[PDB]
Amino acid sequence: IRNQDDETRLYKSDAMSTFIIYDNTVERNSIAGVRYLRTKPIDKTDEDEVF
Amino acid sequence: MLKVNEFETDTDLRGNINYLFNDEANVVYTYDGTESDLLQNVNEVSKYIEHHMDYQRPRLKVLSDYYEGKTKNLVELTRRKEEYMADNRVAHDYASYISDFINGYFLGNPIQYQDDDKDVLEAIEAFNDLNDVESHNRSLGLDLSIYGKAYELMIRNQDDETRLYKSDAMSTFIIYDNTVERNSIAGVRYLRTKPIDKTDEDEVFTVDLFTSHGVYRYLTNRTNGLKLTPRENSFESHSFERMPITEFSNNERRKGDYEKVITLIDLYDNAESDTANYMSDLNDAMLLIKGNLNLDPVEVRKQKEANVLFLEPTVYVDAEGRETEGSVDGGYIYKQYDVQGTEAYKDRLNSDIHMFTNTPNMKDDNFSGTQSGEAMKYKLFGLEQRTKTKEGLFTKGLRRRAKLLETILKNTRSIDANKDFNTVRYVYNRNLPKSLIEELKAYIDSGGKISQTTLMSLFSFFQDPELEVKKIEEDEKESIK
Amino acid sequence: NINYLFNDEANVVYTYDGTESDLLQNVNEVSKYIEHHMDYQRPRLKVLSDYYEGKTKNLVELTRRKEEYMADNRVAHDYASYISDFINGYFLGNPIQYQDDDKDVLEAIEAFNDLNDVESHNRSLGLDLSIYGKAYELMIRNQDDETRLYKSDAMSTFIIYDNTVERNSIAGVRYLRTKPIDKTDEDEVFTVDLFTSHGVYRYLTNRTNGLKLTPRENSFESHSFERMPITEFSNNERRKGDYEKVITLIDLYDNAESDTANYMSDLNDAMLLIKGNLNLDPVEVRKQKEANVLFLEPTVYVDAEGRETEGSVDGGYIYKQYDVQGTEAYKDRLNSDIHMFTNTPNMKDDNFSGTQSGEAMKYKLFGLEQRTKTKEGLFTKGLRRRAKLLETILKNTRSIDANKDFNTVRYVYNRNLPKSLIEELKAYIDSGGKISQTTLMSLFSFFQDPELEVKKIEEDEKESIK
Amino acid sequence: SNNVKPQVFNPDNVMMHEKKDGTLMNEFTTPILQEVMENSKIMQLGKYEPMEGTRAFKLGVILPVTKEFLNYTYSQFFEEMKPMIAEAFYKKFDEAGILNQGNNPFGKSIAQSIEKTNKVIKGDFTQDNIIDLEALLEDDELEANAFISKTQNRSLLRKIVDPETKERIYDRNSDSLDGLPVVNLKSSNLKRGELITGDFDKLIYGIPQLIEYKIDETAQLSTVKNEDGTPVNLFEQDMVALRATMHVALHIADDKAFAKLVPA
Repeated sequence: IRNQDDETRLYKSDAMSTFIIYDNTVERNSIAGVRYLRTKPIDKTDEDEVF
Repeated sequence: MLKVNEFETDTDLRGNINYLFNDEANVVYTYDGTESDLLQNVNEVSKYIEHHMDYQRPRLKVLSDYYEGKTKNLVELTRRKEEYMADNRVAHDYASYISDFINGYFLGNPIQYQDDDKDVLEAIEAFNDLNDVESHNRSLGLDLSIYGKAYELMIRNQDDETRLYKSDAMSTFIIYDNTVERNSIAGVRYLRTKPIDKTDEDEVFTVDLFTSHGVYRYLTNRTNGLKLTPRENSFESHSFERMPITEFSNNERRKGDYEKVITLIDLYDNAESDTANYMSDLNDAMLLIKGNLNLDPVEVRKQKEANVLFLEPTVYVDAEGRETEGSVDGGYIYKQYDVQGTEAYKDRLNSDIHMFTNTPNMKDDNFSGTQSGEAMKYKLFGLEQRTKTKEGLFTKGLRRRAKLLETILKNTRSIDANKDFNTVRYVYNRNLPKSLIEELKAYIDSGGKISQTTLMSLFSFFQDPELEVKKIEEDEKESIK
Repeated sequence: NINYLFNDEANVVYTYDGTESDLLQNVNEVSKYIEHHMDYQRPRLKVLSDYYEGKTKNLVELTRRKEEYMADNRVAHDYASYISDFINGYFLGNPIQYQDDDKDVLEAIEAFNDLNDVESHNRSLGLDLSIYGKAYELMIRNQDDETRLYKSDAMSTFIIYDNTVERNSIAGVRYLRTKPIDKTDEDEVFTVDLFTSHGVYRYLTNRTNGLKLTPRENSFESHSFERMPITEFSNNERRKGDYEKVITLIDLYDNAESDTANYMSDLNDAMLLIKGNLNLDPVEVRKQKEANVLFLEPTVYVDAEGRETEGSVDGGYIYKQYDVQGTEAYKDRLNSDIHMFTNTPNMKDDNFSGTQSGEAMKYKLFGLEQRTKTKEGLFTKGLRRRAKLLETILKNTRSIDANKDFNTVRYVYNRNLPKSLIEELKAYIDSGGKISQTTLMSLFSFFQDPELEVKKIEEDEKESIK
Repeated sequence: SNNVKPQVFNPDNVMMHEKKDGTLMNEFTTPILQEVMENSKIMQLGKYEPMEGTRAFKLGVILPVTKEFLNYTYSQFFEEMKPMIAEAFYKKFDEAGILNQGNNPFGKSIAQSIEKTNKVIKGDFTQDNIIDLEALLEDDELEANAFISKTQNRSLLRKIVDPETKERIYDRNSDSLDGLPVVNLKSSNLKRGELITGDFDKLIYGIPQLIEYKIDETAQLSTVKNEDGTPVNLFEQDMVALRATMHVALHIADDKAFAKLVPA
């Protein structure tokens, strides 16, 4: 990502929360990637698993 | 049952026939007619596709499952027990161990190219760099190790580039000319589309048929009897002059490197899960107490902490006044099994699995002094004999890859029509371990020369391999004063 | 097995008393030979092939197996493949080199070899020699007007020889089953191609009519050689395979190992034995894995006159056992004998001293070398015929001067023993050898750019002058 | 224990591995949530008040579980049950504050505010009755902020259309009436034909203590009698119990800020 301070930064993305959807052709270009995270407070376990 | 009508009952036993050694699998498909005679009667290709699904794919699928470690012992839950004991099913992954070792030995060190004409050599090198051919070659050599064969497809991309892609062995095949020359008449690839959230009611297959002049695209279902229906914009011309798919073989028979020892892998899985059952299900030891006695189950809880065990026998009184004592007894008992015989049997299985695959038996191994590069060459002698044949067939495939590349380059006039690509020499190096210090000493002795910057680049104690040169010029300069 | 491998009619050499004309006018005789081959020689070859593919007798001879509740546990060990690949790689893993005093002939040979990829062809012939004991190659002037060399399968090719002591080859035949894939196409049609010294005759046949040879449309096809194009190679003077004589031991090893796999599958490893008159609750028995005390209280028997006596209760573990000493000594003997009779190194009883793997290896393979040297003689005997054919077609096409002679070629064989480039370099540069810098660099793989390095050396060596 | 008949408890609130008919729940499949878990409506609508100390009242519950059940039936039970208790607390608090139901401890509630001010509309759902309901609030300079409704009456709301603009006054996709959001109450006490509205910023609440959970393997549950009438001892009967507690406070700043529509 190009950071707000205008610098090129590289960050690892956790495998349990990231995946990629690839093009169906034999070349398999990457069409789109998704990341999803569970928002939580530290103690009060949410009754809805909001992502 | 009468076996005559087990079929009509649909009792006719499902899930039986052995897949690896069947006579229909592993056959080479041939056709008597020309490409035109085949293409005008596309139904024939339907027959070949169906045969491939009913016989060849199951074999390749089993070989793949063993490479993934999904051995028979994990999936054959039919006769297992889990009412109160643990399942303790096991898979040992010998297939992965073997095939990664053998392929790393063959193609772990990149193939080098030599030619007398630098224009051809640089066109080859340009294509290889664009297609990352080193990694591609490794992944072919691994399909060669698993399935016994591998495929590669070459296509002129939309961005006007020559691209090389591996084609999945479970979804590709080639139909050959019936003559003794066995030219490839046509190639096919077919993939199951499916929704991600569901199984389609039918099974839908997309089918691509590659001829010497173009690609034809079709659609089919398992439930339609695979009636090939042209897809929208079915035909697509390609500028080669021969069928683009190439097939590489592990050996003459196209047999996988562990295909012949799967039964020993199974026997080893069964033996080890058997011992794991014995361990799970039998009590290690127990305190045996015999004889007529009163045991308080409240008192038995002291068994861990009592020092003295006192057994007082029941005294029996006879009606005529005689007295006699019951026979009390006590002692520990413990479970035991034939360790000698089971370890000798499991050791024989492991030894045979390594022997029939020429893989080093790590359990019965010693290191010959210190010189790894020559010590391995003794042990890997048997594996070298097979690899040299595989190397011959692999080069036979690369020559066709080059023939295709020269054809497309000439048709695009990206190279002079005068060039010939069959002069290229493919040089193979094995992935044996090497000793840079002993090689430097062998190269600089005997008259070798090395540039200072390169020599420095070989030793990692130099933190700045170039700056060091300036620092040396400074020292050597002030030494003049 | 036995009745196919060691039969008296299999593996014989066909001879014919008449000339080529005497046969070709009486093509029915070729039918007799084709039938004899199918009836006797082909079964043997099939069995040898099946063993190479690992389809040993134990896998298919289900006839006496059991599967009512136990597993089958049939096994095949693949000794045939291990042996044949090892022996063949030792003989032909290193390409045959060619020498000649005349460069025109040498380059015509090398051109033919390069076009036909003769290195791989030779290796494949060596493999067929190892498994079947014989091999065949066919040479044809292609439609694209090139001299091509193709291997011919042993199960479908044979040669009929002149009856005289010289045994010239009179005629070769190839017979092939056409079959489609969709149907187990029930009729036995064969296409039979008969090769003479002047052309190929094509026929159709089927078994039902006694293999009556009926000419195919456009039956005849001329070829420009002057001798029968198919060549035969022999593994030894008896044309016997390499593992053919140990198949019976391979069978015994399969049977022994599947026997132990049965003993392992069918018997319980151990059990808790409890004796005597007692009450066991099948619900309480399930605590067996987690109970600490086993308490056995004997039944008390009361006599009619009032006497009392106790039953004999008992308990203890029992476990299955087998004669490990005898079975492992026996299986070790079978394995050792297979390796001894095939001169293949017995990996289970093996050691290595020092570092010179290649110099020590000639000791262990000394027994194998004695057989390989004979195979080498017969192989060269065949290659000389290949060259004779090639010179004939080249002369008839006038691609070479009629003055040349091909029998001067020297075929040089190298074994595939392991080698040690650092020792060989030290031995070559000691004793006065010379090497060009670019070549020397090409031998060592730590040079990332063997040619750029030369420029990079010139820069340094130039600034060293100042 | 060696008892082969299962222990009868009174009340029968103890979770057990074995039913009264002798069925062991062995191999037992993981339960799944057939419904969305419900969230507190007054915690959604009302205004939060930072509060130190306690008026507050204490909510609480105890869930006993037989350790055989905690072992051999559903091991994760206490992790999967904590949200379900949070649901139960939300429902108890909502029902007390809104409907004045469930022995609410406060002397304050929306139902009591409406019943005091008599700000009730008799009638069926019509555009004129919705407008009159809102005007009952705007009469006293207060503007409606949201609607509270029994979800089973969306069938009634879809049938109302503005006869001038000639469109549905109720957006069934947004679940907003006349542009105001409608929250649904699952409780059985608010009847089909009843609708509530108000300026919920006039309803204030506080939470001195968030939901605190404590798992215990040792206490005595005086309130649960064994079949013989002796109190349940967790440690001795090999039993476990989870205690959950929370403190909540409720305040209504202006009891004229709420109005109710009810069937005639």
